Amino acid sequence: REDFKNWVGILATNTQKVKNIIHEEVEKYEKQYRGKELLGFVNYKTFEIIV
Amino acid sequence: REDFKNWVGILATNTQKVKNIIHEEVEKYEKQYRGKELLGFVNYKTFEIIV
Amino acid sequence: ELRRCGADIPSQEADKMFFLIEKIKMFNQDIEKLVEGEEVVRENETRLYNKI
Amino acid sequence: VKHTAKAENMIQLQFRMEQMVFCQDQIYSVVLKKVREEIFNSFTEIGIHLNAYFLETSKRLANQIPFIIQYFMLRENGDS
Amino acid sequence: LQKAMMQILQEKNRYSWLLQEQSETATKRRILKERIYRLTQARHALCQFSS
Amino acid sequence: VKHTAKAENMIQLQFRMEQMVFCQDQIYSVVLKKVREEIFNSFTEIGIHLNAYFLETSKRLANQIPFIIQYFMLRENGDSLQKAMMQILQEKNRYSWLLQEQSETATKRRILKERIYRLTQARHALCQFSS
Amino acid sequence: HQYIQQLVEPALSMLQKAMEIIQQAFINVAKKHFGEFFNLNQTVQSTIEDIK
Repeated sequence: REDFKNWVGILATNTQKVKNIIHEEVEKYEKQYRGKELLGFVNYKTFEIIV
Repeated sequence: REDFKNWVGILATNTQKVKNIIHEEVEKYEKQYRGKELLGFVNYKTFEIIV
Repeated sequence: ELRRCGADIPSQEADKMFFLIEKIKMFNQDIEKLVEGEEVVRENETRLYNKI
Repeated sequence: VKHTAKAENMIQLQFRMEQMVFCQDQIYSVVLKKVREEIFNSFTEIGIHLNAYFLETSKRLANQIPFIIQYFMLRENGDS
Repeated sequence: LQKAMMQILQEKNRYSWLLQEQSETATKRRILKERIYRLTQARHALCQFSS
Repeated sequence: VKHTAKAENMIQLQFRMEQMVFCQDQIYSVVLKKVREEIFNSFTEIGIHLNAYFLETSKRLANQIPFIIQYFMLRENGDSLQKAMMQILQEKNRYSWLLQEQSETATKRRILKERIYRLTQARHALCQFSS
Repeated sequence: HQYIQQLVEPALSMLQKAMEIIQQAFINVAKKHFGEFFNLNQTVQSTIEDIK
């Protein structure tokens, strides 16, 4: 149970380190994949690649 | 000039009338264009057909 | 009428073999499309990912 | 009749631009604004976006039809 | 199922049996070919004719 | 070139419109806006009245100018181009000439078909052995 | 233990429907593509039942 709690801490923690990967993703997004893929809004296939 | 005060009263009337058409009949397009527009999210082609 | 009709289309066996796998790739492109959801829908019907 | 053709033709061209949708950085202000009148003070989300983009359309259509009607029927006509 | 589709092609005599000839629709594809070939040469004579 | 020319003359016509100095019903909103920047929040009587007119002209020009280039140079250009393709195919004579190709790539094509047909044969043999 | 035992039957029934939804669609594509070739249509649909 002490490592299942440690696993819980892992999951939550990795929400603050993936801010780095989504801010370089959005940069591609904005001068490419958002206007490439029909003027988003939030595009599902863009949202799939970061998840 | 007198018949371009009248024109700006028409712009609102059809805005009001298309607004009622939208909630009644958006449903047909939504359930039929669903996976084409990537399991929406806000659906771009369905919006484009209203315009 | 020409778009609706198929066959043979080649009659010699080496170029028949490429023709079958080229048609198989047409087939498989529509299953990959359909799985994601993105087919050429007939009028007044409803998507397969919507029904699941 | 030379000038009746010229406005008739131009008005119809004006429409086929209309159906192409764009609004660059101008759209910002309306779509900020609807959050204060609606939510603060989905089919629903689809609706409000159409009502927002109808507002700025409504801005250019209140001008652009008059300008075309006036130009060919009055300004260039009295010269012709 | 896409994987399965390539497994059909593992016997090498099978191409001919698989793609058997209709023959009626397959026959008439050659008359549709002939007719559009004639409709196109005919069209090219009207095109020269209208100077 | 043709659409580039139509668009040159359409850009004069849109600005030639702006000079005719029209005034919509919806002038109240900016005159009110102006009053707020003046008081609650001469040169100022015309030049702030003028800056006010300038805001509504910033919106119209902000739309019509990109709309002219999308309409002509993206959309009509393209549809024009796809339509004009059909006239080439009228000339019976040119079909032999259109489809001329380099001798090396004509040569490679046959070889590449032969070599495929050969290795799918040997594949099938290997698979037949361990049945 | 009772709460989770009650869910067993309607989850199983929902799996039965959802299979009937998927196979009929894959069969739509088998029908569009290969309606001109009779041996291939009988080969592919038997493949779809096998895999399903």
